[PDB]
Amino acid sequence: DYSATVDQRLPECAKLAKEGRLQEVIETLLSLEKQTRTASDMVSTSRILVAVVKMCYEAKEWDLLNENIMLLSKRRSQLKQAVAKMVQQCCTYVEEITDLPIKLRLIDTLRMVTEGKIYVEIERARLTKTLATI
Amino acid sequence: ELREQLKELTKQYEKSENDLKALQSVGQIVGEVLKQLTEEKFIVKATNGPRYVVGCRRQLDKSKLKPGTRVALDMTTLTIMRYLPREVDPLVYNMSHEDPGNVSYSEIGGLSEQIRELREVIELPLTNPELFQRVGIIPPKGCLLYGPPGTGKTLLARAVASQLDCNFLKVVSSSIVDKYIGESARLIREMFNYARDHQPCIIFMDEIDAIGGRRFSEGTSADREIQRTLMELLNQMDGFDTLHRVKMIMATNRPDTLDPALLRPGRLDRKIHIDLPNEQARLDILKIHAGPITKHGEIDYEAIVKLSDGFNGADLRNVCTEAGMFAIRADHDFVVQEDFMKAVRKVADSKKLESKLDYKPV
Amino acid sequence: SKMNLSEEVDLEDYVARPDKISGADINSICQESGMLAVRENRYIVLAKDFEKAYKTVIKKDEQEHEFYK
Ligand SMILES: Nc1ncnc2c1ncn2[C@@H]1O[C@H](COP(=O)(O)OP(=O)(O)OP(=O)(O)O)[C@@H](O)[C@H]1O
Ligand SMILES: [Mg+2]
Repeated sequence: DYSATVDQRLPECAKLAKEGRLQEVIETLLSLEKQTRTASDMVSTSRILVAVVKMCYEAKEWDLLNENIMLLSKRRSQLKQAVAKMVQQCCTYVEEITDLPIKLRLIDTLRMVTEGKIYVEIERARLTKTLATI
Repeated sequence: ELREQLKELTKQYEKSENDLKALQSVGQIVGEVLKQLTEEKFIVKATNGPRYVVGCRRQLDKSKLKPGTRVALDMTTLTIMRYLPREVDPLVYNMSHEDPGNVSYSEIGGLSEQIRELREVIELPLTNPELFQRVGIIPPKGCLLYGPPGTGKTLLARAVASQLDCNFLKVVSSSIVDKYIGESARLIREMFNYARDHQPCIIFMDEIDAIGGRRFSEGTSADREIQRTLMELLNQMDGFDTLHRVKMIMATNRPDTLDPALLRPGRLDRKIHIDLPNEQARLDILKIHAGPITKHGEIDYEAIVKLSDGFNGADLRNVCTEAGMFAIRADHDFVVQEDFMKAVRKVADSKKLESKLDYKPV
Repeated sequence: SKMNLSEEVDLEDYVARPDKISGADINSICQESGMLAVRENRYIVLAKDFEKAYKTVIKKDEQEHEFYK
């Protein structure tokens, strides 16, 4: 049930964000993420989180992306592995980013998100290496 | 026929020759070496208590027998014959080998938080001991499953014993007590020696208040002996020699009578309360214990739970058993909600004979 | 000092409480905070962890009737 509903919602909401970026898709996906988080479905939550960061990235969102990453990370009882996929997606995103100010801003946001979490330790280490290289 | 006849006779010949060879052998007195004197003189004390200086038969690799090692002295000349591994008492052996049935965690109801605290203390530190090293702590060592009678402490202990792999030592604290001088303290010492020898180990003491009762300032000689046993136990847990990979679980329903030194955070680190089932816990226990009963109606488990206020898990099991009793008494090969209601009211009436149950540590 | 705390702990709030607790109790509090951090899969202990550990360990609060004072 959850797999079907998430795979049905993700393309429709992605399209709705694409032709307008109305951003109501963000709240719809947040409600679906809450449902899957309660149900403990892992792959679902992972897909919703990665798609949320996806669309926030294709949209030229230099602040909404950071805010949404923070809220998603600090939600009530999210799945550690789902947040792990989200952070991995954010790392492969920040890799291909110019514009030093927003580069550093997103790097710092990810560092703050993953300060002291074992499941994201390797990603934070690579992120710190990237920050030091910059 | 002579072939098979002589074959069987030759087999019995081998057996009888082995028996005679055994018959031509005498026993040897087991002692422990205390020190080596002159490469041929060893101060060894026989377990019976006397101490001697004895010789050593040649092929013993004197380095193998160091102060404290068990040896087999000859029964006549008392000369060492062979070094032996550390003794395991028959008591400690059966302690380790008791069968905890095959209880699974699916047979325990309202205890979910308590189950995961017990598992936190027991399993994870012994399977991934480096996470706690990274965080910078030494994982907790002792658990006190304390609660009203029949709330599931011993059932939880049985489930842990059945579902975990590391060595496990079953013991009722009242089955350690012996009338001999120092025997109980010696038995506790042997418990912890076995645990240290088999490094990943758990020691479950059921109804600890048999031994770990408060220390009397005006007690009798028996009380003083049992207090010696208790203090040996306390030293073993958190004395001079640190305990590594040996965990303690202790079950009780009168925690208020336990020694403060025993209840100290250093010895019994985590005291978890197996409280009487709440509404959902009662529902879960009733489902668990009525699953195998052939019910042939619509069962308002909610109504049974509502009338089961103040019950324990054993009380709910008895509710199921009494519903069955009503079934047999009515000559029915099944149970119904009228039977369950009668059973729960009967158990509620039986509960009137109890007394204070809300006993807490400290 | 042996643990790795987050800079938001501020152990002073826990120290300045009216509880008669031993060094073993303090070690138990810190140990339970670390245990909670491990439970949540973090290698840094937070003020949340210390609050929960203290409330779990120092549970001596009972009685002290208010009309005696
Ligand atoms: N939470 C529970 N879930 C299921 N069954 C339970 C539970 N608690 C008790 N029981 C039932 O109680 C009986 C065993 O109780 P147990 O020996 O665990 O009690 P205890 O809490 O150790 O009490 P005591 O203080 O009397 O030794 C079995 O019938 C077991 O099914
Ligand atoms: Mg019991």
